[PDB]
Parts: sequence; structure tokens; C-alpha cells
Amino acid sequence: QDDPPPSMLLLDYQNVPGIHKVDDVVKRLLSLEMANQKEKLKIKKMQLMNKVLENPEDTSSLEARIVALTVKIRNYEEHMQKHRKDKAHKRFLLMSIDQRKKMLKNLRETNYAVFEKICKELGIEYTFPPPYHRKAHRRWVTKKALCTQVFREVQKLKKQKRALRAAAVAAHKQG
Amino acid sequence: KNILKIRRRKMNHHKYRKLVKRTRFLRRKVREGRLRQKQVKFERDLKRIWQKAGLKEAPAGWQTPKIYLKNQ
Amino acid sequence: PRYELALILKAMQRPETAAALKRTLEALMDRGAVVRNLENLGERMLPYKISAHNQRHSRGGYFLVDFYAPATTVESMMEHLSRDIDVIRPNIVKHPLTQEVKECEGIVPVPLEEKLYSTKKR
RNA sequence: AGAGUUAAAUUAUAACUAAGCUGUAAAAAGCCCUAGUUAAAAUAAAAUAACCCACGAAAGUGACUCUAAUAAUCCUGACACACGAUAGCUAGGACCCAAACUGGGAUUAGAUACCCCACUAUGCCUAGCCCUAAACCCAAAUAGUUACAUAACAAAACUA
RNA sequence: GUUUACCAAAAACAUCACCUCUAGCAUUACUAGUAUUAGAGGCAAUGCCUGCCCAGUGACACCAGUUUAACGGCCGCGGUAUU
Ligand SMILES: [Mg+2]
Ligand SMILES: [Mg+2]
Ligand SMILES: [Mg+2]
Ligand SMILES: [Mg+2]
Ligand SMILES: [Mg+2]
Ligand SMILES: [Mg+2]
Ligand SMILES: [Mg+2]
Ligand SMILES: [Mg+2]
Ligand SMILES: [Mg+2]
Ligand SMILES: [Mg+2]
Ligand SMILES: [Mg+2]
Ligand SMILES: [Mg+2]
Ligand SMILES: [Mg+2]
Ligand SMILES: [Mg+2]
Ligand SMILES: [Mg+2]
Ligand SMILES: [Mg+2]
Ligand SMILES: [Mg+2]
Ligand SMILES: [Mg+2]
Ligand SMILES: [Mg+2]
Ligand SMILES: [Mg+2]
Ligand SMILES: [Mg+2]
Ligand SMILES: [Mg+2]
Ligand SMILES: [Mg+2]
Ligand SMILES: [Mg+2]
Ligand SMILES: [Mg+2]
Ligand SMILES: [Mg+2]
Ligand SMILES: [Mg+2]
Ligand SMILES: [Mg+2]
Repeated sequence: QDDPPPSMLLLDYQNVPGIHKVDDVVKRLLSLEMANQKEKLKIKKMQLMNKVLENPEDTSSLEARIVALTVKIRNYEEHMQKHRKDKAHKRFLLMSIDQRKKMLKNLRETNYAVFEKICKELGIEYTFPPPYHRKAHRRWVTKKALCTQVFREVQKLKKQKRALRAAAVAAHKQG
Repeated sequence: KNILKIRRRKMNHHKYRKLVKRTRFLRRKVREGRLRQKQVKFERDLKRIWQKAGLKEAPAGWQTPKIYLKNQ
Repeated sequence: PRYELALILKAMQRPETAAALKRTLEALMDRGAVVRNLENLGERMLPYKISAHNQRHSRGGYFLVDFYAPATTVESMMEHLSRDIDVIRPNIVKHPLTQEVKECEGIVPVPLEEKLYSTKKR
């Protein structure tokens, strides 16, 4: 997890001349210690866009939108741990995840090289949508587990019978 | 107007609720009996899979837990 | 100024009021907040008899402390002020100067709503 | 969604005075450990502002302060996922007030109703369920037009 | 699981669970513990529930009044829809 120092000198007063010559009181007032969560969100967004993207000026690009939604998703996840019952924020986070996944699918379809780098840098694992979305009930789960175990036992027994036959024929061909 | 159909549906629902209240325990007995047959049918369907797969006995470590006779 | 504390101290003598203000400002500074200004609004009659710390207060001195504090130290200062027996009712709010005044344009003449019903002859 | 606070009223609680108080079209029952005034914690709810029409996807939300925060460089789209008013269930807590049920008192031929009194579940907090409404603005979503043109009423007729 | 060693091993008792009451506390039990605790009891896991009553006798209140998951009780007579 990123650790922005409390004296980060937020971007609204970071790119101005003569900021390091000011006294500690003004530096602390203009730093992140006296700032709210929005300033830290801006700092994280710029830090991520400077290191993951190649053209920070192009905000309309899919890779820019994905990294813009990434910080919002992380902020929503941070809020969720403190607020378990916040259904509105849970819905916001779940829909932001879906939007990010749709944009990732579009980026994978359009430019694969950028998609791979974005996924590798952001740690996002893109999974293909599973066909036939179904609610796995108890009967189906039990029957599927039974079928898998039966198939494994049948193949194990057939492999053992094959080994026994191979040993018998090897013993018989010698004498 | 539409109040006639609304009242007809209201009367039907009220009569159904009264019938359910009067025959509650018979309905519970019927539901339990049908769940018993449902569980038995599921057990036999699971048994038939390994019967037709060639296995003479159910796979080791298999219990076939009850899924319809669970308590409230 | 970022935050504004509307301190309502118990009506007491000058040295006691000075000591209470000194300790309150020291508590504010200990939390990592620099203090901009302190304005005394004068000792007035309370609009209603505030009951606090098992004492019925009819008078009180009003003070206004504006400062810059992190968003996480507001409740800690509120908790500290809640247990102080020389404080009648402490309250920390956002400073009104933070919100820039918006252009009060004035009354816009809203016409009566038409086309609300069909043109069928009654 | 969390944390903190209470202006009005009411009440557990004390003091003075007085005998009724409450109750309805009229009565009866009930309480006379009653009623009025002066002080009074805890719980519940949040007068005017609101002739305002905002926020949220909907349900829903208007006593105050603080923190977090209200997706999509924005088409439609499920049986998939997440929510989902009141009521009800489970465990713990609170209980001023209201009240299903219940027990009395009225009225009635009958009144297991409307009327009055007392009280319970419940409405209140945490967690877990339940997933239903005239969940209706009975008018699907997305970008539009005022061309042709009144079954009737109602919120006018229509395009892709 | 236990019980009438020596005619009865159980449908009896106990039992987890669920309900009541009795107790704000120190040097031998309870207990070197403190009400989510410890005793005096009822019925028996779990699931659906446990409907009415303080008229009598008890127990709290030293009188009213409260108690039935306290001891216990929860109706007659006569005619009627077409036999
Ligand atoms: Mg019918
Ligand atoms: Mg809450
Ligand atoms: Mg109380
Ligand atoms: Mg009377
Ligand atoms: Mg209000
Ligand atoms: Mg939006
Ligand atoms: Mg869609
Ligand atoms: Mg409820
Ligand atoms: Mg109650
Ligand atoms: Mg009442
Ligand atoms: Mg009655
Ligand atoms: Mg619901
Ligand atoms: Mg509605
Ligand atoms: Mg409809
Ligand atoms: Mg649609
Ligand atoms: Mg006509
Ligand atoms: Mg045995
Ligand atoms: Mg023995
Ligand atoms: Mg014997
Ligand atoms: Mg023996
Ligand atoms: Mg035996
Ligand atoms: Mg024997
Ligand atoms: Mg027994
Ligand atoms: Mg029980
Ligand atoms: Mg039983
Ligand atoms: Mg009984
Ligand atoms: Mg008695
Ligand atoms: Mg009695």
C-alpha cells in the first residue's frame, strides 16, 4: 500500500516557486497533515498516473480512465472496512468494479500491449466472463462433487487395472 | 369498477389464509412427506451415477448429506 | 481559518477564565493544531439554563477560537472538552470564511406554468 | 454510513395547595400512590422554517456538529450480483409515549366493531434473517418532433 | 449411562437443552469463588408450540395487590336451517 508522507506538499501548492523557502508553519499548513481525504486522493491519482501511464496529458484514454477509477475503487474499499453496513457505498464500489472490468475488456480488445502493462502494474487479474451464469444450489454442488469423485475413482481403477495387465503380460512374455 | 376485481381477489386471499390456518398441521405433514420423497429421490439419483459408472460401492469419503430435511 | 470552536466557558473570575483558556489552547496545540486567533464575544446571559456537569448554568462567557487542525483530531478535542467541568457547551464547526460567498443573483421571474391540461372544451 | 450534542413536550422522582382527575353527543368504568404549580435525569420523536422541491438507482431522507462520501469521457441489456418501505422472526439491551391482542365500561336484539379506560407483542439500539406493498406518478430505458391527428376519461398526439 | 448385591435392568432415574425461584457476599463447605455466579427445584436434546384463570390453598407483600414453566381447575338447561 502507498504511504504518502504527511508533509507531501499537495499539488495545489507543490508546483509554485519559492515553496521550500517558507517557514515550517506555512509548510505544515500547506502539507497533507492539515488536508482532507480529497487531497490525498489527488496525490495518489497523480502518483499512479505518473508511474503507470506514458502520456499523463491524455486523460480521455482508456488507460487513463482505468487508473482514474482505480483510486476511487481503492478509496471505496478503504471506506468499506470502516463502514460495513454502508449499502450505498457497497453498491458504488461494486458498480465501479464492473465499469473498470468493462473498460479493461475494451482495452484488451483494442490494444493488448497497453492492457498487459496496465494489468501488471495495477495488480488487476482480468478473468473472462463465465458463460451460463447460474446460482449453484446445494443439489447441483453435491451432484457435481459426486460426479468428480466418481470420475477420479473410475480413472484410478482403470489405471491400476492397466498396470496390473502390463505387469502380467511382462511376466508371461519372459517365462 | 376495478374495486370489484380487487374485492374478489381480497376474498379469495382471505379464504385461502383461513384454509391454511385451519389445515396448517396437515399441510406441514404433507410437506414433510414430500420432502422425504425428495431426499430419497436425490439419494437414488446419486446412487445411480456410480451404479452406471461401473463402481460397485460409493466413493470413499462420500456421505451424501441431507439437503432438504434441514432444520429451521 | 479552517475550524472554529465556539467555546462557552462557565462565568468565573478573570484569573480562572485565563487559566481555563490557557489549558484549552494547550490541549488544542497538543493535538497538532496551530491556533489562528481567539476572540472574546463577552459574557452574556444564556438564552436558556444549560445543565452541565451536575450544575445549572445561567450565565457564561463566549469565546471563538479559529485554527487549522487535521480532520482526525476534531473528535479527540471534542471528547477532551466534554469532560472539562469549566466548559458549558463546546462546539467545533467549519469556519464560515472557508465557504466563499456565492453571487446572490436575486429573484428570477418565474412564469406561471402552462400546458398542464389538455385543450378539451369543458 | 459512523462518532458526538439537545430546544419544546412528557415521565420516574420531592415540596405546597386543593379535591376530584381522566373520560364522551350523553354516560359508565378507571385512578383517588389523584390533580395544579415549582425543580427533574433516562427513552422516543424531531413545532415554524416547508407558499421550499433538493439529494439518492429505488425504497427513503428535511433538530444540530464532525469524518468518509454520492460510479461510468455517460446507449439498451438478464433467470448473474448488490439493495429493497412497513410488518414479522432470532439473540442481547432500552421502554417516556402510542398500540395489535386481551380485560373491563358504554351502545345495540346481538357488538367477540366503531366510542372511553388499563396493559402486552411491537414501534426504539446492535448483529443476523425474512425480500413483500395501491414498491402507483398504475405512463420502461436511451436521443428526439409539434408534422398527420381529439373512441371516451385521464397526464396531448407521436418517432428511431 | 445408572438403578431394586439375592425373583423385577425397564416404558423407571439421570441426561445435554429450556424454565423458575433464593442470595450484593471473605478467611475450613459453598469458595480461596462474586449474578455470563452459586444453591433449592420442574420438564427433558433438537423442530412446531406451550391457549384461559388468583375464584380457593400456598409464596412475596407483614393490610390492598402480584403470581400458575405454583399447588390446581378450564360448564349446564331447552328449541331451532329440510327428517
Ligand atoms: Mg372466490
Ligand atoms: Mg447505525
Ligand atoms: Mg425510566
Ligand atoms: Mg365512576
Ligand atoms: Mg424538530
Ligand atoms: Mg453520477
Ligand atoms: Mg446497462
Ligand atoms: Mg422490526
Ligand atoms: Mg412494550
Ligand atoms: Mg396508553
Ligand atoms: Mg370489550
Ligand atoms: Mg425489508
Ligand atoms: Mg412509494
Ligand atoms: Mg405496475
Ligand atoms: Mg429497462
Ligand atoms: Mg363527446
Ligand atoms: Mg444403555
Ligand atoms: Mg451410584
Ligand atoms: Mg433383582
Ligand atoms: Mg448393579
Ligand atoms: Mg438393560
Ligand atoms: Mg435381572
Ligand atoms: Mg424420565
Ligand atoms: Mg425455547
Ligand atoms: Mg420437548
Ligand atoms: Mg400451561
Ligand atoms: Mg392467589
Ligand atoms: Mg388475589
